[PDB]
Parts: sequence; C-alpha cells; structure tokens
Amino acid sequence: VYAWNRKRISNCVADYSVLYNFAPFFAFKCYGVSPTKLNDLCFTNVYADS
Amino acid sequence: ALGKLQDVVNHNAQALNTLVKQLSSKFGAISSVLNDILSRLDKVEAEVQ
Amino acid sequence: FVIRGNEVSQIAPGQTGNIADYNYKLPDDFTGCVIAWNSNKLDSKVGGN
Amino acid sequence: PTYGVGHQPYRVVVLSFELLHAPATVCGPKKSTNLVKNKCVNFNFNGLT
Repeated sequence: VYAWNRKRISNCVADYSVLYNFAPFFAFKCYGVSPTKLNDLCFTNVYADS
Repeated sequence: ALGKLQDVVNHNAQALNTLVKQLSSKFGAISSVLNDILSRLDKVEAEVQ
Repeated sequence: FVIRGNEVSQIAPGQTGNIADYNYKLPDDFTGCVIAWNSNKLDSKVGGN
Repeated sequence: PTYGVGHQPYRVVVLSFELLHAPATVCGPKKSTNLVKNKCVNFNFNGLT
C-alpha cells in the first residue's frame, strides 16, 4: 500500500462490463459516476492504482 | 436626463440577467447541467441531484 | 431465482445490466422487499453446477 | 488464513477518471453514426448529450 502500483490507461475503448470477470468482487464503489453508466462516457485518461 | 426611466429598464434587465445566471449554480449537486447528471448517474442516484 | 454475487446489486429498481435488461426487470415504482442469500453449499458442484 | 474477516487481506484497485477539456482517449463501446446538420437531433459528443 505504501508503494502502490499505478498504471495509465489511454487511447483505448474501455468496456467496464468485463471487470466482473477478472476479480471476485461484489460491487463497485463509484464516486461522482454510476457503475452502470461507465460504458456511455469518454474520459481523457484513466488511472488504475492497485 | 431621464434617469428614472433608464433606472427602471436597468433594474428589469438586471433581474432577468441574474435569473439566467442562476442556472449555472450547482446548488449542492455534482453538476449544474441536467444532461450530465442524467448521463453519469442511474435514476435512483440522479433523482437526488 | 438464482444469480451470482456480482448481479445481486442488479435486483433493484432503476438498475441495468445483463440481468436487469434481459433476464429480470423490476419497475421503477417498485414497492416490495428483495431477499438474497448465499447458497454456495447447495448450488455449487465440484465439477461445476 | 485463520484471521477474521476484518484482518484478512483485501486487494484494492482504484480507477480515477480524468475528464478534462482535452480530446477524449478512453471511451466506452459505442458506435458513432453520421453527422447530421441543420436538423433537430439528439446529439451525443463524447458522452456530452
């Protein structure tokens, strides 16, 4: 956690409906946006901090 | 010369301009644009905003 | 019915997804109660259910 | 493995969405139609509806 990895996502089409097939989580916690609407939006960049 | 008539016109115009500019206020919502709230949130979450 | 964990959040008014669109849709004016419980001991087989 | 649910490890991934004035680079799967001008249409430019 102190050296958390960060990855930058750009120049791609992001389908957020396959994120359920990668990790056995129960639900998103989305602030400022709703999890079901993510596929209808364009973002300038995405950052995945793990 | 005609200060009062121009003052009346100015007061009415200023009231209308203020009414228009009030549309850019968030009022505690995430955004002041109705379309952005509708597009970025589900119905249950967008109803509050 | 039976779903998996990810989709339990979709059994609610105003939701969208595979389940809420093509399988089981609830009205936006829903008045009721949803009860979901894990059934891994019953609905899961070693080779797959 | 014998620790309680509060003391067990949890893997966390945080997705931060940079939505600036720059041209969009990350988009959802959405087919784009032809551009229609001089007609009343429902337009959707990069999620701006």
